[PDB]
Amino acid sequence: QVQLQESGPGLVKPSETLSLTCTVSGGSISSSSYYWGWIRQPPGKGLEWIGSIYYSGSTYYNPSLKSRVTISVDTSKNQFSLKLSSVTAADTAVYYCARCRPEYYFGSGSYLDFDYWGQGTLVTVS
Amino acid sequence: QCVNLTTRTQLPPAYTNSFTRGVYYPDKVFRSSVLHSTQDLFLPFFSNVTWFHAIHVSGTNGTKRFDNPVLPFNDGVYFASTEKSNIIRGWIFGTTLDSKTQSLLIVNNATNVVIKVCEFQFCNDPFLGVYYHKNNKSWMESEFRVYSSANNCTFEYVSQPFLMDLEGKQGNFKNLREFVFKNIDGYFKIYSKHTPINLVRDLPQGFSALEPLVDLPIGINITRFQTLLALHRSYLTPGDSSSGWTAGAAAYYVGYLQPRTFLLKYNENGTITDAVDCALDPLSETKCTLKSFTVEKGIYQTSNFRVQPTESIVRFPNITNLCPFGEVFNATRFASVYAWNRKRISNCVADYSVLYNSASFSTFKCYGVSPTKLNDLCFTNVYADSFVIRGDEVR
Amino acid sequence: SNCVADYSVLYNSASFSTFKCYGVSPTKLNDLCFTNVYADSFVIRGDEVRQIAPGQTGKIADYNYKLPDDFTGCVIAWNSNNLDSKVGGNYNYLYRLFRKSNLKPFERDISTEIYQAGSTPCNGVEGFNCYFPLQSYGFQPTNGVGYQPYRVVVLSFELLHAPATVCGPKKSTNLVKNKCVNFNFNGLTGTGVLTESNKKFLPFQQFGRDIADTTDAVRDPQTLEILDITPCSFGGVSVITPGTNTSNQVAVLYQDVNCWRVYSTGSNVFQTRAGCLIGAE
Amino acid sequence: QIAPGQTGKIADYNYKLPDDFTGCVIAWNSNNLDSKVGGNYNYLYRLFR
Amino acid sequence: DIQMTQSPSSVSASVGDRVTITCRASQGISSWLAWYQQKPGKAPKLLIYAASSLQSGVPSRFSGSGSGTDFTLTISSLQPEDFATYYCQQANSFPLTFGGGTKVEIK
Amino acid sequence: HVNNSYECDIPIGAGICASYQTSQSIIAYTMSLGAEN
Amino acid sequence: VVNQNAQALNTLVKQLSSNFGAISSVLNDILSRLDPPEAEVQIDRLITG
Ligand SMILES: *[C@@H]1O[C@H](CO)[C@@H](O[C@@H]2O[C@H](CO)[C@@H](O[C@@H]3O[C@H](CO[C@H]4O[C@H](CO)[C@@H](O)[C@H](O)[C@@H]4O)[C@@H](O[C@H]4O[C@H](CO)[C@@H](O)[C@H](O)[C@@H]4O)[C@H](O)[C@@H]3O)[C@H](O)[C@H]2NC(C)=O)[C@H](O)[C@H]1NC(C)=O
Ligand SMILES: *[C@@H]1O[C@H](CO)[C@@H](O[C@@H]2O[C@H](CO)[C@@H](O[C@@H]3O[C@H](CO[C@H]4O[C@H](CO)[C@@H](O)[C@H](O[C@H]5O[C@H](CO)[C@@H](O)[C@H](O)[C@@H]5O)[C@@H]4O)[C@@H](O)[C@H](O)[C@@H]3O)[C@H](O)[C@H]2NC(C)=O)[C@H](O)[C@H]1NC(C)=O
Ligand SMILES: *[C@@H]1O[C@H](CO)[C@@H](O[C@@H]2O[C@H](CO)[C@@H](O[C@@H]3O[C@H](CO[C@H]4O[C@H](CO)[C@@H](O)[C@H](O)[C@@H]4O)[C@@H](O)[C@H](O)[C@@H]3O)[C@H](O)[C@H]2NC(C)=O)[C@H](O)[C@H]1NC(C)=O
Ligand SMILES: *[C@@H]1O[C@H](CO)[C@@H](O[C@@H]2O[C@H](CO)[C@@H](O[C@@H]3O[C@H](CO[C@H]4O[C@H](CO)[C@@H](O)[C@H](O)[C@@H]4O)[C@@H](O)[C@H](O)[C@@H]3O)[C@H](O)[C@H]2NC(C)=O)[C@H](O)[C@H]1NC(C)=O
Ligand SMILES: *[C@@H]1O[C@H](CO)[C@@H](O[C@@H]2O[C@H](CO)[C@@H](O)[C@H](O)[C@H]2NC(C)=O)[C@H](O)[C@H]1NC(C)=O
Ligand SMILES: *[C@@H]1O[C@H](CO)[C@@H](O[C@@H]2O[C@H](CO)[C@@H](O)[C@H](O)[C@H]2NC(C)=O)[C@H](O)[C@H]1NC(C)=O
Ligand SMILES: *[C@@H]1O[C@H](CO)[C@@H](O)[C@H](O)[C@H]1NC(C)=O
Ligand SMILES: *[C@@H]1O[C@H](CO)[C@@H](O)[C@H](O)[C@H]1NC(C)=O
Ligand SMILES: *[C@@H]1O[C@H](CO)[C@@H](O)[C@H](O)[C@H]1NC(C)=O
Ligand SMILES: *[C@@H]1O[C@H](CO)[C@@H](O)[C@H](O)[C@H]1NC(C)=O
Repeated sequence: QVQLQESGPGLVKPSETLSLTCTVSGGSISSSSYYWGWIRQPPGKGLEWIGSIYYSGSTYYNPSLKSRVTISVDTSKNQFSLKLSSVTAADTAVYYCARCRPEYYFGSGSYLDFDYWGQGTLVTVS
Repeated sequence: QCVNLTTRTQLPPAYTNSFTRGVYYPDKVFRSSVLHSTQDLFLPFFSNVTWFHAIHVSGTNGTKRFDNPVLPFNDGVYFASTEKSNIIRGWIFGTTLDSKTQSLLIVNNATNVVIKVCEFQFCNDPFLGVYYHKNNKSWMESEFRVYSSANNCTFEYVSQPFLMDLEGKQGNFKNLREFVFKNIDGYFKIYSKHTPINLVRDLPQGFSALEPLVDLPIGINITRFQTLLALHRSYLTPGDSSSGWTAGAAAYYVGYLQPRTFLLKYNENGTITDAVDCALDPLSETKCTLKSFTVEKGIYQTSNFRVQPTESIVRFPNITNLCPFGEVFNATRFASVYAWNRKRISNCVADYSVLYNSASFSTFKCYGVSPTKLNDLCFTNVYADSFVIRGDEVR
Repeated sequence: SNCVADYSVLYNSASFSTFKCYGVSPTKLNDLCFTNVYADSFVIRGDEVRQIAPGQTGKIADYNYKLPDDFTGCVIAWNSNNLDSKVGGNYNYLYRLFRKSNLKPFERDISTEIYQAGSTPCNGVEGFNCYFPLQSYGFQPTNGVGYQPYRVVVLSFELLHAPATVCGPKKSTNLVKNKCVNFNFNGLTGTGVLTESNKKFLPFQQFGRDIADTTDAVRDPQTLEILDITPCSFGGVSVITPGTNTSNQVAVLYQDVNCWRVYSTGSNVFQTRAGCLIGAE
Repeated sequence: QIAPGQTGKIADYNYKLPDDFTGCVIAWNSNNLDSKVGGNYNYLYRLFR
Repeated sequence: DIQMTQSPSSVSASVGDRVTITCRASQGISSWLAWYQQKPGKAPKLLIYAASSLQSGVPSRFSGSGSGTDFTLTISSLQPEDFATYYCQQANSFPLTFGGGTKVEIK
Repeated sequence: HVNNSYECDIPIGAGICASYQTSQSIIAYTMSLGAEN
Repeated sequence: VVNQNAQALNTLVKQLSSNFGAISSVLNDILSRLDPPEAEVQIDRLITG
């Protein structure tokens, strides 16, 4: 809904701070009862799911590279972030935001399918 | 099999009045910036609706209220609720609630929604439960005990799996929902609407229409209905019966539908903004007859009135003598076509009812009088004429 | 529901006995696109085709089945004297003698109970004036042809009760904007011009309407597209003359035309506020 | 099936009678003059048109 | 766990044609699937959802016949804009994974 | 019903009229032809 | 004066959606559902209204 604006740094050397943050406008975050996550895609190649987060905790992580992946959400503003201080040597890709479709009936979330994506900028290494 | 719980209290049911809610699109046509009048089933404004509770708290002056009894269905049902967590999964619709009849079902079990118009056997108080500190971690999952029987039946469904939050919080309600169920011909139509709220108690006031969601070809006989609830862990060790466990923080409302005449307002994008019940207050009646929401100074005529009679009087002579009908028809002599056979009938109470089923006649055509209304009607100077004719000359 | 239908199979080689259609022309069923069709059938006497008909409810055979006075559909029956007939007499058919009242149009009831003419509760005792309501039919091939059972089926259409589902054999074509042409959308026959629109419909919305209950927007079944319908141009015509004595030259005025739907025009054209005029300078 | 306005049968796929019609129709039994024990086939018709 | 495979790759056609893609599985996943198309230079849309169902005013003519294990997708005409990469994604288990991806380009 | 006499704004019949004045209600009276002189 | 001519014209259009005792209030529906010889009975009721 004209939303999911993303910003981040350009160049990060191996094993140093990496910070991403996603801002949503047009519907707020606390009021909704939906899920949120990220998706990563290196140049060429395909695409692989990286995580999923619900407001007030209850995160979810992919089995691979799970150890140094953390998702944090602050309700003061409409934002959430992910941290990878030590980087895998091949993490160069384009990082997106996402939102999970709402359940047809009632007011639950999930269905494990995403809509209303947003552009991701880039990340390079070294 | 389920369990029987006895830990609740007693509390008066009480009522409440419903504001301007209950409008829905009645057809599939498109309009814009036009006032139109429709005749269909609706819910009158400012009407009483029953008010129910399900709340448990405190141990000194607290109350254990747990409402889920049987209620009638009638022509239609209006349903709504407010809550914070996910309670009241679904409804059960039936006519006698046993094996010998078929009753539809809607169920939510935190993973899928199941619809199965079928036959079952429910106990006194079917429900669903949730557990805390699962000892398996990730918390808050449990089982449900509703039906103890089944049978092969006509239609079933299953939806795509989904993931839900099952925590349960405390505070002001932040959600509301509405549903309208009507049964016509052999179809089942439902409507819904969702809206965030920040109120602590009671239904709010406002205006919002509803959109059709699912229609199903069912055609079953539906007369009664009942509601499903949920409950937290008992946080004790009773025999799993005689215990209502823990009740949440939610309530629901029930109304009814009646035939009414409405006029609706639209907009250039479509949608509905407001409406007027022609049969509400005398002032609102004049709005209908002028096709406007604004009237000026003056005097207008709207309709008429009549006095309705409250008694019926029938006056007849009090003679009850029977009549020689059989002896004429059952004669063994008869006559010929050379001379007409004329026999008068008078001063005798007739009985033409037996001349319909017990007559066992072949051709019976009546001209100028309804054959089924001879008993109600009366005549005079009635005769009896007959002659012998060929079989194919009756026409 | 939801099945493509054909009727030549029921028309060309039907070899049927009784075939009457009420409220519709039998030789035109292919073009119609109706909804909510039903099929009902039973077995009845040979000479009892006079009972299943609209408005006729004056017979005891109409106390156990009803037909609405305003009914749309057809009734089909055929002779059956061999397959369902046994010389000894079949005993598998039971009928009701009489009922307390008459059934409503399309009303059904079940179960049987000993009838009592008076108020005495026989309840199976079968006392004075008590009779069982079940009636037994015996079938003999030696009887007249109107006594052995026939098989009959009744059809009940429902026009405009839902969007068209059951449609006959027809062939789709392409769409053309402007230059008003004939069209047929699911039986909503009309004549006019179709063009693109900007009215945001609803996912449960397919038709359209105006202030004067006139169709305005239609949804294309194949491409889920919405359009607009307007009637292409028309109007009156007038003639100007200076009188026959003076001369024989004339002029013509067209009422509401952007003069260029005019067909035969040469030079000396002129457009006014009223319309367009050809024949003067 | 020989009647104006009743053209809904194949019996009128070989003979036609306009709805706007004035006249009379007469018929009679013929069971011996043109009926043979062996069976005649001089009566010719058409299956469809 | 569960891995999905796509059999065709680099299928080409012209404006008036009819192509078809197939996505294979290795488990049950009865009737739960998703599709995507990534118009170059942007982020993907969704179009088909579940099996044989559209979503949110797609230009239609895109249908996928359902099945039990291995599914399919078909189109009936092509346009000078339908040029992108296509993906298949399952929606049954939690560790959700995408497919490989097929390329379509006109000539 | 009141005893005073006023003008005509909403006619009723046989010399009765209704008007809105000020608490605030609806009054009925008999019309006045004019000031005496 | 202007208002009176508005009411008179609107009522004329509103009369076009009345069955007048027929089975439908659209001419194209009748001509596409009934045979010729049975059409004139229903059409003549719409014209006379
Ligand atoms: C909320 O409710 C829903 C439904 O009420 C729950 O979903 C169901 O969960 C159960 C639990 O595992 C699952 O059962 C498994 O089913 C498979 C497949 O059975 C399907 O296919 C059969 C045909 O082969 C069909 O007859 C049957 O009805 C099912 O549709 C079983 O595999 C056996 O299937 C048949 C026996 O039916 C055998 O012949 C065969 O050889 C296999 O051995 C498994 O053994 C399980 O029994 C249901 O499949 C699932 N529902 C659906 C539609 O998939 C949901 O779990 C619940 N959630 C919570 C939190 O309670
Ligand atoms: C749910 O609540 C009920 C409330 O009482 C709990 O008690 C059960 O009640 C049901 C029906 O009310 C019983 O079902 C039948 O019980 C028969 C026992 O027979 C006596 O009780 C009958 C019910 O009160 C009563 O009608 C009967 O009189 C005549 O009527 C019968 C009609 O079916 C007839 O068949 C009898 O022969 C008799 O002539 C008797 O007074 C039993 O024979 C049946 O097979 C049937 O089960 C249950 O038995 C009651 N159960 C108990 C434990 O009392 C019920 O327990 C609650 N359920 C749960 C899960 O808690
Ligand atoms: C669906 O299931 C429902 C559950 O039973 C059915 O409801 C039943 O409906 C019948 C008929 O409407 C009710 O019967 C009642 O009968 C009394 C007594 O009237 C009797 O006498 C008169 C005069 O001789 C006669 O005309 C009647 O037919 C009766 O023989 C009436 O006073 C009542 O008004 C009512 O008609 C049953 O009581 C009712 N069941 C229950 C449990 O209330 C329903 O018929 C089923 N079908 C449908 C389509 O809903
Ligand atoms: C009914 O639908 C209407 C749309 O047809 C709604 O009116 C406007 O809707 C837009 C969103 O589409 C709101 O946001 C504005 O969008 C305009 C876009 O400019 C273009 O559209 C306007 C429409 O008037 C047109 O005038 C321009 O020339 C453009 O073609 C932005 O420029 C604005 O900054 C703003 O973002 C509008 O606020 C809304 N109102 C108006 C007056 O434009 C309408 O809200 C819907 N609901 C109702 C009850 O009418
Ligand atoms: C809603 O119900 C309440 C109580 O049942 C009604 O309040 C009274 O209802 C009784 C009927 O038993 C009337 O005699 C009283 O006049 C009512 N009190 C007042 C102040 O009106 C209430 O009227 C009902 N609301 C409705 C029917 O709209
Ligand atoms: C939760 O509790 C424990 C896990 O701490 C489990 O209970 C048993 O798990 C073992 C499998 O390792 C088996 O014995 C049974 O499957 C479980 N029940 C019993 C009685 O032993 C299990 O993960 C959970 N328990 C239940 C009842 O679901
Ligand atoms: C009419 O005559 C009968 C004959 O017994 C009698 O019972 C009845 O009371 C009479 N009617 C009146 C109104 O007296
Ligand atoms: C007259 O004959 C009919 C024919 O069966 C019979 O039912 C009826 O009882 C007879 N009438 C009398 C008075 O017996
Ligand atoms: C008539 O045609 C001209 C030229 O085609 C166009 O500019 C104009 O808008 C049309 N309509 C009127 C009312 O002039
Ligand atoms: C107004 O008229 C009534 C009518 O009888 C009379 O009783 C009353 O006294 C009058 N009031 C005044 C102030 O004159």
